Amino acid sequence: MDDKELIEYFKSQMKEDPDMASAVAAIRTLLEFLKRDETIQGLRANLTSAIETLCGVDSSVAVSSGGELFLRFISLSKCKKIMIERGELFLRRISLSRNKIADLCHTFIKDGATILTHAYSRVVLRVLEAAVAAKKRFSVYVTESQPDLSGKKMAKALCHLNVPVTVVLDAAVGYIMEKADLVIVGAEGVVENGGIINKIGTNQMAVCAKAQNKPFYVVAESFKFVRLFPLNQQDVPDKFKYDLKEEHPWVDYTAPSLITLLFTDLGVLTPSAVSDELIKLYLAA
Amino acid sequence: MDDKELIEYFKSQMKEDPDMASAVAAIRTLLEFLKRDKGIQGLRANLTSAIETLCGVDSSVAVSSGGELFLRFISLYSKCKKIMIERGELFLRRISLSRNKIADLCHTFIKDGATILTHAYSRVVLRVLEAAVAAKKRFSVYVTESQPDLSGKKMAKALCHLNVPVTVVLDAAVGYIMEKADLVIVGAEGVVENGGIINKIGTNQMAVCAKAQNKPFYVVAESFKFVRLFPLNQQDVPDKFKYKADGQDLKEEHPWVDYTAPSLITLLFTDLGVLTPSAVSDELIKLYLAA
Amino acid sequence: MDDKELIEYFKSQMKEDPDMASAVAAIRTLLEFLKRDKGETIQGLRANLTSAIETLCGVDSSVAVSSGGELFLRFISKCKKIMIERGELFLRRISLSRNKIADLCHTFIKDGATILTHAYSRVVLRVLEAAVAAKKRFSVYVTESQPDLSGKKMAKALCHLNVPVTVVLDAAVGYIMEKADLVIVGAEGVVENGGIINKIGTNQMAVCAKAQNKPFYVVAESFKFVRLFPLNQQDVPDKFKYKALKEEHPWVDYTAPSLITLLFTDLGVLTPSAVSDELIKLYLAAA
Repeated sequence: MDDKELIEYFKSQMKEDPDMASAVAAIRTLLEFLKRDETIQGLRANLTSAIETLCGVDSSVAVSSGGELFLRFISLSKCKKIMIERGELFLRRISLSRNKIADLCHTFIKDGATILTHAYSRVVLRVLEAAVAAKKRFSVYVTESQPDLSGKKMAKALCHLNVPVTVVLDAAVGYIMEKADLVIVGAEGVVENGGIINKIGTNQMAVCAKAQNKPFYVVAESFKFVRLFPLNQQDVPDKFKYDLKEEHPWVDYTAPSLITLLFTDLGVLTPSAVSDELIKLYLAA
Repeated sequence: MDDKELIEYFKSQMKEDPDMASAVAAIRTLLEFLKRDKGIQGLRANLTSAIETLCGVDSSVAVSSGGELFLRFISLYSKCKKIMIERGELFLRRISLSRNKIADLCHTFIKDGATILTHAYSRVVLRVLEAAVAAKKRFSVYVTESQPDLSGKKMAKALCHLNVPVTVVLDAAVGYIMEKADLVIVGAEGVVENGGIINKIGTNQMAVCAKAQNKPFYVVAESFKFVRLFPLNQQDVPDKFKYKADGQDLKEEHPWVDYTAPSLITLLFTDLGVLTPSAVSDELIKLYLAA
Repeated sequence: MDDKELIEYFKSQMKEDPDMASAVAAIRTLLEFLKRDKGETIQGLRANLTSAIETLCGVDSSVAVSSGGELFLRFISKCKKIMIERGELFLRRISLSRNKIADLCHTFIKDGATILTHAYSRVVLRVLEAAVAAKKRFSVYVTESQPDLSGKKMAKALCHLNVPVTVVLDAAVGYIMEKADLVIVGAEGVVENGGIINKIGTNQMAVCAKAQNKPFYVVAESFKFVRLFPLNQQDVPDKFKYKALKEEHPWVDYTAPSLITLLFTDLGVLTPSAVSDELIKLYLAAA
């Protein structure tokens, strides 16, 4: 398969189903590139990793970690295209994650609570969507999240579920914090120490949450567990972030000390237990 | 002089000189109003009062604190002999000194090669940083663009036109950027009795992130901004100061200012001296009583 | 429990014990009223009808009754509520206040010191008791303190601890000042700026001590910390005063922080300017 097509196939997977997580449309586009493509067994384990970076035309870690997890799962006679049935098993397996999570933390969303989130998140949406359809009564505050204003999009979405929701400037988090009971957020990437890479602004929320001792919860699919051990902002590779100057990073890092619990499709986790989980995950035969 | 006149005179003062503190512009037009007022002593009082609040049509704490302090300092045949105007001009002459006293006091704390972080546009911080280039100090700035009026951007150009390196960052990247800073220098719309401050929404966030990384948080502010409020939380800042300033789905949240408690501030640089938050209550009494 | 009961209950708390502070007697009554409020139902109405009673108790102009009362309702965030657990925890702690202050302060009464105090103060009394129990030797001068003469009552109480004491006219304060080593005074309330509202005659005693470099010490409980910031006498609510050929009779005056050296509290020794930080912590207790 071709690169420009590799991209067109990838972008179209997301246009046809907005519901779909970047990473899933990507590990999915590989499954298509694999079928549609043979010669040098090397070109196999090559071209695919020679294209996971190509559709690295996203800049997100989810895509990179989702992809590495995929290529690794479909491993171990040119009929070794058992890989394709492995890939479909892996794609079938990760399409149950959101739901696993949306109900793995129904108990943490308490009736009469005021929830604060940042930007848009397909996973928090399901979590909350699961909460309203379970008759839980709650309110929500969400930052507008510059520059795409995806938090506004998130607000319209919560409105359609008839959930009371207020939009606030990113600069108002410190101010509105005292009004919330807890913070729930998504993750573009769960890092090796349990910290997370997420839409720029997540870090600040976490700090204002800790300062007022509001639990800060995180919900993310296990395919977002990435092989990285950052200790500060600078540690995050620019690949993922992007005299008068301007700096427009897209994601920042939130140390594990600022996280209460991670709700994953592998269960509830304390940030410190994440590393053992990654290796337990790989040791999946 | 009637309301329409006041307002136009007040806005003129600000268009005349954009670097003039909003409060300074205000006491100036109060002084002009007091000069024209053709109305006994009692009248003059509620007259120069039922207009100060009219000037309140700039929901800034400073305009309020400045006016109050002015009426206080100015207050006391007898009629005409009103030595009020004289005191008025004297008061006006001292508060116009303040900004420079702060510049001198503060720049002293900017270590050479330091990266300073700021929020929005602040005239006094601008003067503090000029006092810094003058002291031959080399530094670099990071400033939030500050929604919704993007006043941070305007701050960046001012600095660019002074030749100091300046980088603009999204309000959402303060926690992210904190790492690269040595200290935070922010102005204030008002200084409350407990030492805390009322300022451009976004300020609190910066101070909380600053404290978490043990970065000194400095405030630079003229004393006519000392206001008589003792907030315990955000809900304690009167609404007339946070709204109209400069169904199910609600953007119902557009506060213009926020509150930063005394425990998040390291030092306040004032014309009255370098004060720690606790020391503010004694200076605020001395200020308001001095007369 | 209804209004009749409250006022009766509150009054019989102090009845069964005159040595009790008004705010403590008032706080205990909110605790009973709370308990005897099962007739209520929503966690909201308990907290609501509970505010209705503070006012009722407000029938005791005392500042501490307001602040103690407010602080009480604050330390408490279905039909089944653990608020009472907090209300008793709260009562349990303000009951240690007076004593923490006595063993915190007595240590500062040097041997042979002559102390000057004003009118009657339960806290100042506990303090001196701790000093004679500590085997310290001092003497006291106390203003008779018009119009109720509580100073004379204070004097007799002290005489019964065998502490040498002399009663003097409220007008003889500036006169007697030169023979005092320090001044100790209680407080009806502690204001946001570290200043204090107390029995009329306190202000001038402070100004006088100031002019002779005599240290001036306030000893008071934390439930007396109140949300006020007065710049002069007029700024003191009349609810607490009773005032500003006529006569004036304010029952309390205001003493500025510039006139106080140290405040001895259950939160520790404080300078007036540090009161604002402690008042904040104190009011945002629950967090």
